[PDB]
Amino acid sequence: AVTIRTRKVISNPLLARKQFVVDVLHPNRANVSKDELREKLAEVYKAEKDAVSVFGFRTQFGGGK
Amino acid sequence: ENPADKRRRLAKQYLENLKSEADIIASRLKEDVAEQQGRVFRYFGDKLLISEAKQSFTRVGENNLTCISCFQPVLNKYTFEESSNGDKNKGRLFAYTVSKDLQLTKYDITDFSKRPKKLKYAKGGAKYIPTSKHEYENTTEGHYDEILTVAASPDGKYVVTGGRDRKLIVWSTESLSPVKVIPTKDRRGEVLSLAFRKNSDQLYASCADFKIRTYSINQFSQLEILYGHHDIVEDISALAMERCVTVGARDRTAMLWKIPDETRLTFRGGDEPQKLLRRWMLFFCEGSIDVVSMVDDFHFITGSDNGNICLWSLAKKKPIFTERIAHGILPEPSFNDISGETDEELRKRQLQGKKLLQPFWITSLYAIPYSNVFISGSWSGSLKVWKISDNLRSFELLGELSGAKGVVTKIQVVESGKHGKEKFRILASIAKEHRLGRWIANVSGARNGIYSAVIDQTG
Amino acid sequence: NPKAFPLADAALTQQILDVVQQAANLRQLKKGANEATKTLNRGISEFIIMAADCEPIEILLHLPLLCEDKNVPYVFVPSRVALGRACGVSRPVIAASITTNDASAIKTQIYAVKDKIETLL
Amino acid sequence: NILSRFDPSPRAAKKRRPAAKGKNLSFK
Amino acid sequence: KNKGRISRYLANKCSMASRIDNYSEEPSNVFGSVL
Amino acid sequence: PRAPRTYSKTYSTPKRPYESSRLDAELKLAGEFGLKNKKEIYRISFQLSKIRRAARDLLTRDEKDPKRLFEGNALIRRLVRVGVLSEDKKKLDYVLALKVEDFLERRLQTQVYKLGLAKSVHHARVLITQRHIAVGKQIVNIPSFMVRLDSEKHIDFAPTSPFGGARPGRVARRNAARKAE
Ligand SMILES: [Mg+2]
Repeated sequence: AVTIRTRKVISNPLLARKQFVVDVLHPNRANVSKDELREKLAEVYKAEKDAVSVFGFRTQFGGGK
Repeated sequence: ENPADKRRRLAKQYLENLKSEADIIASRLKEDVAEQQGRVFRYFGDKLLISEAKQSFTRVGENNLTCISCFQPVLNKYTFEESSNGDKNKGRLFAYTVSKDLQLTKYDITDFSKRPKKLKYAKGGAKYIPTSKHEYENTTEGHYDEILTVAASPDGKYVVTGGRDRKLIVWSTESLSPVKVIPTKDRRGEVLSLAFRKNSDQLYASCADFKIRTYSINQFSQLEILYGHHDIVEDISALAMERCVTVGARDRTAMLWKIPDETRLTFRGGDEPQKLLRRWMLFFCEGSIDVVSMVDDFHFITGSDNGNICLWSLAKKKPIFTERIAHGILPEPSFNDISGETDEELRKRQLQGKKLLQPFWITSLYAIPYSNVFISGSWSGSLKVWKISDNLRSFELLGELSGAKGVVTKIQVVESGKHGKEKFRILASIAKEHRLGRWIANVSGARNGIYSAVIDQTG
Repeated sequence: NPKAFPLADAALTQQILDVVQQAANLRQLKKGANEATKTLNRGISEFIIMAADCEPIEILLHLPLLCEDKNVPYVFVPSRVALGRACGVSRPVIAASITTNDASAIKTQIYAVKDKIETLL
Repeated sequence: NILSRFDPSPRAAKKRRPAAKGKNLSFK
Repeated sequence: KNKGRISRYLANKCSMASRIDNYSEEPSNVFGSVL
Repeated sequence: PRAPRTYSKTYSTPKRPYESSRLDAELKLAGEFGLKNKKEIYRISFQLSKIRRAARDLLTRDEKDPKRLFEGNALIRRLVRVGVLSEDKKKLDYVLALKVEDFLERRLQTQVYKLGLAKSVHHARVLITQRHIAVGKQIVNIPSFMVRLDSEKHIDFAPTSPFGGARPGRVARRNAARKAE
């Protein structure tokens, strides 16, 4: 399974959005594509997929996160 | 007849029932969501009648009954549908027990007046030993080594067991049929305790490789491993939040895990008899913490091998209150067994006064969620009921129940009746041996069975 | 005066049982009076732990004699139920022996308890 | 045991708790 | 082979009995009986 | 242009590399701890020289001097945390008594050998470089990694390792496939 967690959430109405750090646990898996992460974040935040933008993902040394 | 209309109907019927049962309505509606606020909101310790409790001991054929887990359906305020898996099991209370005989048994405990009734069981044995000898191939349907723990899913659809064979088998409640096997994939990853997140499908498993594993039973998948304990994680407790609390035995530490935040809080006792004796002007040093139960999302209690029951707060690293030698001291060894000399006075000297005396261990410790009363267990021969102070800074001995005779390996509580008037049924698994090992000398009169006590509230 | 002597206090008993558990994990522990006796004969014992509540106490009183002849520290703990549990086995243990190893990962911890036991004797 | 003056010298805005918290979900 | 097991088993008990005799000022026979 | 990035050398060549006693000491050290070359020994000696020179300068200062208290406490805490300095020797006088072996015993290679996960220091080095060892949840592939007191009890085989519960490596499954065929 793949776990997605969000932390350090800032509501930024100056840019009309919410900003956060995304942690992905993906044991026994290379990594999670930005598209599928966008789909799941849209699901959990109850927003359209077009309103979600994810970037800057670095896999930890040793893998799995 | 839109879904919005259906909820309105059910919500309207719920209010009408609340009017019939009865300021009072507004207060009762708040209590429906008091659980979301992780505070104690069930003050019924004074209303409990321990003295008039109806005790009963049910014998079982299994040897060394190791753990018990009870399932109680709860009405969901959001959907107004009961947690029972099917219509047949509406308002049916179940208990699941596991033993070192490799048997999983389910009982019916709906009728508080009647004894537990066996329904189905599943037994393991040597047929289930894996041939591969590889950890990731330890996927056999039954158990072949001691079962140490069991937990019933809050949705009433699965019961999960684990023990010394390093597997996590999830069984169907109706038939006790295995539906998935999840190896821990470690050479020393023996499962020592299981705790479901309240009203959730998230499971926490504390293992002997010093790690905690978390699962999603609906997805049948492992999610993460938690690290930090320096010895075996013996017990684990969870509440509605994702904040499980664990104890580590000989490392003498309790850890609270904030799963979303990926942080942990470490709690340590730090008592030393010299100061305890001085402030007084028998005190035993703690060796290991064996049991833990969360009173609250912000408070929990622990029991040590020196008989200390401590109360903890998330704010403070040290205990806020301690109850030393909660269950008393073990009987002194017989002078006819201490030595082989004929002269009695010589034998008496080998007892060395009171230096060989040691306290009873707290083998079980259960706190009713978000209440002010909790129950402790040992092999003293009684279950002690304690009440926590209103400010949550202390606790006192509410009473005792002497029916149990043997090692109390696990304790559970189930309630029935209207909101105002609840009868509480205490179910404890009783063994002739400690769950983790065969160290304890045979206790006179101890039997393997299910201890039961029904308590009613009046005042 | 009593046969089981010296008996460690509560604080020292926990410190002793701490070292016993670590030595168990590192394969540096010999459990049982028979195995403890062999270590003394081979001179590979760092010190001996005994249970004072043994029934009868006499079945382990050969060990202090061997120790005092070999100048090996020894100490008594109150409980064999606790000693066996910390030894890592599922049964009570009346005697245990820490095996000598100057290349061990717990060398500093072992010598700390050994120094206190010499003070006790 | 017996053994046992004149001193010459607006508030800041109160801290607001975070409006949003972390969210978690698992799949597959 | 079953004969060897008893002989080893009896030897262990004999070792225990000799200790109760040697390290007791006035040994009894109570433990030897149960042994 | 963009600001400079700082860097430094982590070692220094000894005063007289060709002394027979020095060569024999280096032989014994590299053999006992499984070191690759003399540069690792030089690196550790360089660190220890800096530490002991700092302790010497602090000891020259008056007791209760603010600089002495502050920097000596920081140095003692660091040495105790890394495990080189014992909890019962929290003084600069014992800082001056430290030796290279105290630092070499804290290397992850030595700890992996001593905890029993490897049969020698060289097997320990091979296990570390081959991604078989984890400190807590983190795979560490650096043999010179310095283990802390708290980290000591968390050294284990990694979850991804064939020795840690994962599937066998390429060699094992290749052999199994050919045997089945
Ligand atoms: Mg790999």
